[PDB]
Amino acid sequence: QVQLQQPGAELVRPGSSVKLSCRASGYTFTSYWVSWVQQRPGQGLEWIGMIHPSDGEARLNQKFKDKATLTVDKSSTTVYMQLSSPTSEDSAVYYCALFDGYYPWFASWGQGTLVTVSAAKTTPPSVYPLAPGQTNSMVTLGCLVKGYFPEPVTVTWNSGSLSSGVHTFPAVLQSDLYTLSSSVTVPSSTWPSETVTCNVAHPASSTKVDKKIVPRD
Amino acid sequence: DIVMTQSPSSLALSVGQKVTMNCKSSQSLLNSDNQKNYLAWYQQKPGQSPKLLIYFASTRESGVPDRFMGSGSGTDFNLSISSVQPEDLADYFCQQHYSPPLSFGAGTRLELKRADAAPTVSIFPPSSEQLTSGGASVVCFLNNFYPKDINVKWKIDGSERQNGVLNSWTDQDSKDSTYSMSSTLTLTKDEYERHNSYTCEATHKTSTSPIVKSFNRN
Amino acid sequence: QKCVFFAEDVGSNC
Repeated sequence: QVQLQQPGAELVRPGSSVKLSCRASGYTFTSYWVSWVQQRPGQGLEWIGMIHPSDGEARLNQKFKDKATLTVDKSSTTVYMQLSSPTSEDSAVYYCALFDGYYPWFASWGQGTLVTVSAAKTTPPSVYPLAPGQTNSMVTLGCLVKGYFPEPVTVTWNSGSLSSGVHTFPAVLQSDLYTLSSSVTVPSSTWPSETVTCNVAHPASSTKVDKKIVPRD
Repeated sequence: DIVMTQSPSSLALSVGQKVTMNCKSSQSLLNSDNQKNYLAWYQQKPGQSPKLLIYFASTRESGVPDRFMGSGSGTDFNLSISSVQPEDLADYFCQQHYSPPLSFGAGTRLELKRADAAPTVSIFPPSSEQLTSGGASVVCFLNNFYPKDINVKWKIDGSERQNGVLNSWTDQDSKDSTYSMSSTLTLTKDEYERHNSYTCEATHKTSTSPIVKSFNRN
Repeated sequence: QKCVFFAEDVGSNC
């Protein structure tokens, strides 16, 4: 099987060198064009350009002429794309892809590298309990996860034992840091008698925070 | 650069139904000499890399089930599925493979139809812990609604407020096929303490009126 | 090889 091995995530500091790697295996590296393809957060795909590893010839999209540098290491059968002067505008998933032989469509893809451009320092989250200030058969409780970097955080409720009625929302960019929230919906007769705690794991800061939701005084 | 247009960008489906997704291009993809159209189709699912379905407009990639069918000519192309299966719930985008630079459509997302459902709205004041640090985030969850289209507006003491609103949406629920949304108004404690009345307002197909949750700081 | 089966030969390396 053809394999294109890309790292999961790279964090690159502004005005610094984004060198993205695509390790090829299971085929003759020097025979076929390798493209790079950009996917901004839910924005659809942009072809950056392609390189022939036999000699390192690069044909770029005109859009990426002053932005993308493509190279090749034949001895590690690896393709590199380098982004010059990267900004938050260039934060995206970058795929490498192989032409279906000599045909200009993509049978084989890498898993893509999530590239975050940012000057933010590793910061653990602040976790705020969201408790109700009204009676119904169900009650919704929450956790606000604010000012962490980088992605990702992992949110569970009661250490994974509450999973039904949970909505963990995708992170938003706030003040060059990440904010996120999670809601849990349980029967009213069961809270606060049976306790409800949100667990927020941030591996990059080697930090976990638990907040028990208690009724507002 | 050849421009690829896929409209509409989402379709709501029952399983077993035939769906047809459209792709237009700014220039004809027909080659007069071989009479072949240079368009590819792809399937993508969130957190996954794209998968080749169709090339030369109508040739299925081996391994692709025959319920997938590509058609059209010149500037107008369709990907059909004869019986949409659960595993077919994905994004699909076209790519002209006619001339460089290669170019893609913005995709059409295939979603599951279900009965209209009204959002469950909860508003939460700032916690004391955030306040002592000079921040005041007001959180609004609008949960388990359908369809996906929703507009949320914040009011402070009667006035609409736009600065410091950050919104986040879930993909369709695999269990109940609803959508959920989180809206957060972040103020300084200083601005939070100068106002009384905080309202979260939902415009959704399921109601003629705003769906509204508010609290007073007192 | 470097030739790519684009519909036209302009910038195809064919």
